[PDB]
Amino acid sequence: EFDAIKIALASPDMIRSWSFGEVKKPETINYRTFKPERDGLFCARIFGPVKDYECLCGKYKRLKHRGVICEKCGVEVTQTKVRRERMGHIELASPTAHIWFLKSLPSRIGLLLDMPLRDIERVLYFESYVVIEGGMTNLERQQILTEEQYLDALEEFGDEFDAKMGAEAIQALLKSMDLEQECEQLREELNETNSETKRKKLTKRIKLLEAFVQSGNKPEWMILTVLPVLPPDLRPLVPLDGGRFATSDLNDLYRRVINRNNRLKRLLDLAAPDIIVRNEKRMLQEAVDALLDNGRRGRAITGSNKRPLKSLADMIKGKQGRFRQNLLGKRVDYSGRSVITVGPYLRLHQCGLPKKMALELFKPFIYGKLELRGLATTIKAAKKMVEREEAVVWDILDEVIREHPVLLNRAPTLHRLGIQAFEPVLIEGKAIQLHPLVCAAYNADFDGDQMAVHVPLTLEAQLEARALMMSTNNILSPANGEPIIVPSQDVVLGLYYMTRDCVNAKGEGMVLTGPKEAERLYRSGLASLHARVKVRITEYEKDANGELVAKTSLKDTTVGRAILWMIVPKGLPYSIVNQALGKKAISKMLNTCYRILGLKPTVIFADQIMYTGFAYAARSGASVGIDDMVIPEKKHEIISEAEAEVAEIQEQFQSGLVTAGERYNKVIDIWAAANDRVSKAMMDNLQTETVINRDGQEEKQVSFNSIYMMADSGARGSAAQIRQLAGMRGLMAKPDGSIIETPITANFREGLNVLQYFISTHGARKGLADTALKTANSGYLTRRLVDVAQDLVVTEDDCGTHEGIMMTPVIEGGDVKEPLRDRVLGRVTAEDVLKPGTADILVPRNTLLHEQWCDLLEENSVDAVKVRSVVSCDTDFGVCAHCYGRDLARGHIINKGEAIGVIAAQSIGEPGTQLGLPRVADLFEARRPKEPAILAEISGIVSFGKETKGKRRLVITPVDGSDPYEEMIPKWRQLNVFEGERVERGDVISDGPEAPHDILRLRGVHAVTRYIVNEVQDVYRLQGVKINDKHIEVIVRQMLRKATIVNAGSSDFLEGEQVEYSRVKIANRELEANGKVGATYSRDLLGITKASLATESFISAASFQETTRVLTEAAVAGKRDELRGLKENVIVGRLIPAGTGYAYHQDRMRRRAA
Amino acid sequence: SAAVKEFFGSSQLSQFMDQNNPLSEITHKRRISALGPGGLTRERAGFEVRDVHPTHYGRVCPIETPEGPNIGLINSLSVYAQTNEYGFLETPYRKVTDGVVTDEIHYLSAIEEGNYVIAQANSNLDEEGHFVEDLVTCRSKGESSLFSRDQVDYMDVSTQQVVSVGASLIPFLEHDDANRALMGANMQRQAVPTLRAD
Amino acid sequence: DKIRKVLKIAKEPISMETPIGDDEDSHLGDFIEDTTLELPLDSATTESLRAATHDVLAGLTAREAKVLRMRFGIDMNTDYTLEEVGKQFDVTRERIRQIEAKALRKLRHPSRSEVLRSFL
Amino acid sequence: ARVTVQDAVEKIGNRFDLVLVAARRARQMQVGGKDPLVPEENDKTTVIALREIEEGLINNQILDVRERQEQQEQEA
Amino acid sequence: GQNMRVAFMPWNGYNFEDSILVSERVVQEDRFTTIHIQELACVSRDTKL
Amino acid sequence: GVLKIVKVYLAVKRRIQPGDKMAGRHGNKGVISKINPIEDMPYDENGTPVDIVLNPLGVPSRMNIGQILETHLGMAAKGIGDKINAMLKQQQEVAKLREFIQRAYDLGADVRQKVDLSTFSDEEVMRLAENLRKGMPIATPVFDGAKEAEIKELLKLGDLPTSGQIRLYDGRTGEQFERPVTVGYMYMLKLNHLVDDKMHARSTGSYSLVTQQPLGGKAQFGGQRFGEMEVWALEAYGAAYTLQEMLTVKSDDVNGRTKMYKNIVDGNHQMEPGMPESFNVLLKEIRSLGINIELEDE
DNA sequence: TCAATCAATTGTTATCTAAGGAAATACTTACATATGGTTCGTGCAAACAAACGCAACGAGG
DNA sequence: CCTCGTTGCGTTTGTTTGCACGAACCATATGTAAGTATTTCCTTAGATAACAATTGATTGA
Ligand SMILES: [Mg+2]
Ligand SMILES: [Zn+2]
Ligand SMILES: [Zn+2]
Repeated sequence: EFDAIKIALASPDMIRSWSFGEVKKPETINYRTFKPERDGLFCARIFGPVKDYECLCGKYKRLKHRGVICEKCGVEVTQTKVRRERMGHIELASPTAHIWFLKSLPSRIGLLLDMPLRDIERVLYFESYVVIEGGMTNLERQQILTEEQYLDALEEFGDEFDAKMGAEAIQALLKSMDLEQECEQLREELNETNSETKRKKLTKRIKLLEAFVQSGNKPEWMILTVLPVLPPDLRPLVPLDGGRFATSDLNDLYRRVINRNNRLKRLLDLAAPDIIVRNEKRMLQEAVDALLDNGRRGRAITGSNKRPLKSLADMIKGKQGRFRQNLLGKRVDYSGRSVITVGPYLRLHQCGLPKKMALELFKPFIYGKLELRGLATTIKAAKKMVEREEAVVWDILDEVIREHPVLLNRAPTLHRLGIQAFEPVLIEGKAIQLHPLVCAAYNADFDGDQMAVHVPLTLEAQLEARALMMSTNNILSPANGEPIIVPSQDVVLGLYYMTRDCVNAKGEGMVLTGPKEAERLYRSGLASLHARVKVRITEYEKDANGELVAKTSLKDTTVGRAILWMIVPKGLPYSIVNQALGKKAISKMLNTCYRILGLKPTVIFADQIMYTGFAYAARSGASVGIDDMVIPEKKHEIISEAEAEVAEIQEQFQSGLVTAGERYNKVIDIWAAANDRVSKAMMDNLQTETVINRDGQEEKQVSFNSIYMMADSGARGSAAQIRQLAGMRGLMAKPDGSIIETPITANFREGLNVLQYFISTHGARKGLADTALKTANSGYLTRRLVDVAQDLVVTEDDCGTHEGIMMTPVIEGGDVKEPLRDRVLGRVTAEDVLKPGTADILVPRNTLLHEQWCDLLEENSVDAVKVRSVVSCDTDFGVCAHCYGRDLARGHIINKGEAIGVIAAQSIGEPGTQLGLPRVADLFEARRPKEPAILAEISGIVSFGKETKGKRRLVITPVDGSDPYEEMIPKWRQLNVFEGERVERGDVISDGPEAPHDILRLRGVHAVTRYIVNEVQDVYRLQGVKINDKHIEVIVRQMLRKATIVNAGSSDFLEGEQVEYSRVKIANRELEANGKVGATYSRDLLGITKASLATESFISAASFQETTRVLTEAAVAGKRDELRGLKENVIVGRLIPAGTGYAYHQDRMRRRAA
Repeated sequence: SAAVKEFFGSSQLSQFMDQNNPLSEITHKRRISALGPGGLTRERAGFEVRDVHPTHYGRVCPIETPEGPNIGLINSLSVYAQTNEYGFLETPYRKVTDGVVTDEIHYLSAIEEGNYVIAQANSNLDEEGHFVEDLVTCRSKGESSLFSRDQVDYMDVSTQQVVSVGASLIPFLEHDDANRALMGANMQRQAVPTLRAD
Repeated sequence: DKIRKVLKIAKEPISMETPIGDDEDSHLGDFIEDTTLELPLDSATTESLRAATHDVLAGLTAREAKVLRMRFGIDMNTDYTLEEVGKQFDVTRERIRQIEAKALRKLRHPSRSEVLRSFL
Repeated sequence: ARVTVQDAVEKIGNRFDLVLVAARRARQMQVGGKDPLVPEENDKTTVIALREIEEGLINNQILDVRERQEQQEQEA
Repeated sequence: GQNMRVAFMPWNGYNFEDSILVSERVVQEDRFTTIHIQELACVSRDTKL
Repeated sequence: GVLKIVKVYLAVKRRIQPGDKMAGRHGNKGVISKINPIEDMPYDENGTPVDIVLNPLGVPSRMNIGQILETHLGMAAKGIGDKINAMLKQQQEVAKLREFIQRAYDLGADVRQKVDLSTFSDEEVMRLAENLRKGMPIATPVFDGAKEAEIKELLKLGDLPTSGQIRLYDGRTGEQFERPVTVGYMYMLKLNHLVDDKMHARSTGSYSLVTQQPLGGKAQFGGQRFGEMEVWALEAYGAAYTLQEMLTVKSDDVNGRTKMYKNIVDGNHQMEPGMPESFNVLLKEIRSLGINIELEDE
């Protein structure tokens, strides 16, 4: 229907064209019969009827008379919905400046006229005069007088003198100026001037003038002579119960404007003295400012209460404005919410939905089925049946939801898996039942959490829920490739308990005919669940494609592992169940099943694992008692020895040998040593102390202590918590940071005394407050990341670029922090990868490195592999699928259309609460460090020049090239290199943290992307989080989206114009058809906030950050937003160009370019 | 009348009484808030004001506080805490002579608490007022240490005096992590009266 | 009684941006519904009633059905009067009155208006 | 019955064209203009369309060919 | 509240993350039953019609 | 204006169900998931089922050990009552009840509390015993509580094991659970978070005034906010029709939602999305400033 | 001996997601006159409503 | 086939509705005050960080 959205200035003629009449009075309602007043803010003639097809007076109350205007009242008869579209206008008796274009900082009115905003505000508030082409004899045009000077020149000059006051003077200046001649003169000044501050001012002024004269805008339109009026239904005056009315603040602001305008008209009619008229014009200006913004004028005007009135601008900007509260998110029909319970019987693809919830959510479907199956004659009858809940309504409801998925969503949707589709199974209750394996994805527990259910209505939405969002399709993380439906705590405990072996167990040694014999032996009580036995077992191997060769062998295992082996699918080795099966083992086993067998066997295996683990954790009778927290017998000895050392060192301090701080540090060290000793003794006493005998003297086996088994299996707890339970809970640091010299020696099995508990609360509250105040900034970071990368989609299949990045294992300090396998898994090689000896082509050029190629590389010990990256792709407006890689949510290459920018933002952002995080915020904002690194700007020989107060001028001279670049380096910066040396480009001269801008400028795009990915990955790795580098590289590519034209040459650009890099790329592509190019650029690097705010679309940039600035710039420049983005289409309610709508959008282009 | 009604009806510090419990009522009535007209705001309070202070000992509960936007701003009064004539919280202590723990109670304010060394409630007495141990654990100025029997001026009146009424209804509190004790007190403020009180 | 009217006279309207006790994001305007809206069930019922009247008037003699469609504004312009219908049928007004009474009687038959009475 | 769509995604690919083609075909069945091509098992038209895709009986190419031939035979 | 005979054990995933498994005797004895009086006001006003 | 007010007071009775939040005093939250038949519950040698089953994995990660202690002592307390109960079911004597109750109040360590039953008249001792037949209340002050050895001694006074764990049997199968489990008495609370007051659904209802969108939660029968992050999740999927219907026909398109309701009524699950009304409001609001914003290529 | 370039001050903009809670209350011009709108009861013609009489029709005999 | 019961049509008598029309009673809008009288308040708190612009001092030419 509409292709783009155009924004520009509004002329008085345009504002009148919108208008359907002039709001002449401030009246709204008649206070006795509440009908609208004749020419007021709620007027039937101007804005339309208040009842459907009913004339206000009462002479026309039928649809038949539609299309006529009455005579006793002059009210058109039509629908009432037109009240939401009809606008009015107010004819101001005095021009008033638009506050946005006067108080934008920079002020468009001030910059256009080259007049300081101070002078303009002085003239506007009738404090000083301004000459207006007032004769080219004694006073210049832009000169400003005062009362003294104006009166002086009055008798001295009658004619050829024009000095006016207020906004009429500003309008006269803005209308008398001609843009082309001013642009020409300023171009001459710019070309014949050498000063960077004045140069920059001239560039800014020229850009405003050119973007103004190119568009249809006229400067005088920045002074409002006609004021548009919002439709009444958008500023309602509705009745509240009890004879009270609820009104919008816009009514009050408009009433003030109308009152003051009418008073000004009256005063000018009376020919009142200039002082009174000037005061009234000041008041009218203030009223218009308040209506538009209710700020930028010192004091906002408050209403009947003491709260400032909400202005026209306040209803668009902010977290509560239209853009973010009603256009990017919404309240939605066909939705419910309830508490979540567990329901461990469910299959992975289904959820328990309460019958009443389903009955309410599917009401139209039920009405349709009732009518179709003949059980209700009319829709009202079907409604009555559904209200009465007759027996057959439930049968209809069962038929309706048979294969209708529903979307389950938990409140903080940190990533994709926060919404998942499930098949409903109707439950006689009121709490939604959630499969235990999706709780980790939801980050959901069952201590009072709630979930929202949404019904997909159309066939497309239902098929999308089934084929994209179904919980069975989402079993791998989209951040890393790791599985996300791994069994969590009770399942892990059950499998761990059933798989580990005892030393002398009932039924040990006997030889079994298979897993069925093992299960029969255990369930009949003749053998212990974990008794070391031999058993005939039949593995299946899928060496080649398809064929599953069977290998039967006598394995030495336990009864429990043999029992578990029946759950495993065919093409998996038996060794996966011949270990103790902790949390890590089960996750690796599910990953192996997915990578060998596929998706369906993995889903079945996950369900069976959950069922078996629950069953055997139940049978285990695992419990927690006070005896299960065993304290080391040496704890008393250790604390006594540490206290004796403390007393000794305290005496030494009292002997005048060591300062109090050093004594405190020594005490801290010895107490930490004692804490480590206690913890080690506790773990030794609790992990393997269990001693028993097998037909002999004695043996040793791992402990069956319940707490220990929970910690070791990975079900719940960790060595830190276990030591806090049995051993001392270490030293406490007061929230300042100082470690309390006296450490808490009591654990929790024994009590904490009052002092220790007070000290513990010191840090407990600090942690709670920190986590309460952390997710805010992490959410802000995720919002910025999503806004920068929202318009990134896999548009092509292969760009054909050869450029890539070299991935090597990260080593720091002689140890590997992350191997090459996990860095190069799923990325397409950019250039052919040879063996270290150059023997032959190990892997072809453009192969997607799955785990087989990665295994080959590991076997042949290849250290560096050059793989394609999103940051080096050649695709315009998107990226090919071969530069992205594997689509870590699936195993196959990324599909065409996937919104990889949103996925990258969510993957980077959802772990931010585990974080530190301000370091990542700094990296993505590309902030320059406080004391940066002075890198070598150019290659050459270095020398020193003047070294006076104007700090040392360093000169680097190339062998042949010119060397006008000299750096003003401080003396208090320690030079890394000597005075008489030679330095290469992008080298280090001083010492300090390297700013990302300088890394990009001197070393390159690969250098800066490597810097960013390595630093942020260092943060996340330190904190234990796993994120693929695809996502960080996506964010970096979005940060590198602009370029400055160092030499326009024969292109159609300026010099300092910061163009979008894709535009200059296509321009340099096209100009290769010709001969002349002369177009050279320097890539810029902006922060995510700065990169996303400086984007082609003005709607997507106004929608998230400061809206006044973006809207004013787009209005003065006359920007035209072709949607071509996810945010833009989400706002206008169209199919986003990302997923199943991508094709649709492409088709639209097919029809648009014809 | 308008001023009085505006205060008592529509003001931040006058709120609907939590009435789903005896404990909820009692712990609402003795509730301290740093917000309201004349105090901070939950949006821009700052961590330092939210944090537990060593002067909170015996005057403001360390754990009974809401977790969320206003944590450390809605503290609750401790069991024995009082208020000066001037409005400063004071807590009781039993006076210690040379070595005898007398039964006379002095209410010490926060600024007066530093100037003496105060023994702990978990300190022993040999049936006549004298400390069994010659070195007793005390707190003088923010920190705690060991002091000679003939050094202390005051002793804690009871071992319950650091907690609020709700926190002091948790058996085996000393065995519970401070986060979970905070949660437990907050939760037992919300228990619904059942058909028969057991 | 004038005293009661003067006291009832509406006080100053409440701002629709009035915070609710939470004072965070709940404003008065968040609790006010559009009273002049057609519920989807009502609109669907209107459509079904139009269809039912069509399918019921279909089962009437030609002139009786036309008379009934004219006397009420059934899928046409303003309703006609009996005199106008005579002006178009060229018959006496009382004749059209009798015709419409008989048509309504026939439409009152059971097994002919059970769905129509279900519409009540 | 339906649990996962991996054979239909395999047979069509792109995981997005599958949704569009399945929606086209399910709407064809839903409106009284077409009949299932696989034995109905009490399934909804969406699942029936997916099961037809898995069998290979429905593609985006098959659907447009059938639409074209229906148009051509409409001339009669 | 009520003092209840509690056992600490997994029991089949019906107390998985923090879920609680309750016996029917607890419901039969109505020992976690509560009474919830509530007001509902019908106000008749003076409308224009 | 108001002529007459009639207030009706209703008295509901909320029993218990899955979804209701329970809690102990030690920060151990929990939502009821299943209500079990009495013959499915674990039971001990005497055939007495446990009322509640709590996950032991909740305890170690969050160091709230008090509950475990509270359980042990709880058992001990009930144990004393059980003994008293027996001595009251058979009319043993005043002397035996007095002796056992007196022994139960002494319990070893030097506690500041003294109870002398000698001053209790026979009639008063019987009243005390009748009040103690449901269990013996025990006070465990905040930081001056009951030591673990005292808990074991009280467990010994009753005939309960001092380990705090008994062997339990599966009601489903009658098989003995391995690895004895911790059973006792814990004080559970019913929190004011009833699933009766929290379940909520909506197909269509009232709509907001300026923006033609559903309203708030469960008091205006309003819908669920499909906020911006949910939109991001839909965008990360390919779900473009889901997203479009979510933000056009389910929320804001005035003409679209009525057509969708009708189309669903006759089993045609197709939508005519249209332009959401809130974007129209935004256009009229930007135009109400002196800014001309329009749609191109009409 | 002026002005291009640092440096401190001022002003603008930003700070997680959902569910519950309902809003309040000071702050007084009066007496007279012209006019005009609104409410109310009426009349007149039009528009329905009842109950027949006559004639045509079409079934019965 | 003749004759008698049912229906189409017009007629006569009787009743409710739709407009238009005074009449009167209150509602609104507007005017007129002649000891003097002469520049306002009031409000509000314990953020924090980042980023530009603007204004002021230092320094290269
Ligand atoms: Mg929770
Ligand atoms: Zn009219
Ligand atoms: Zn590429």
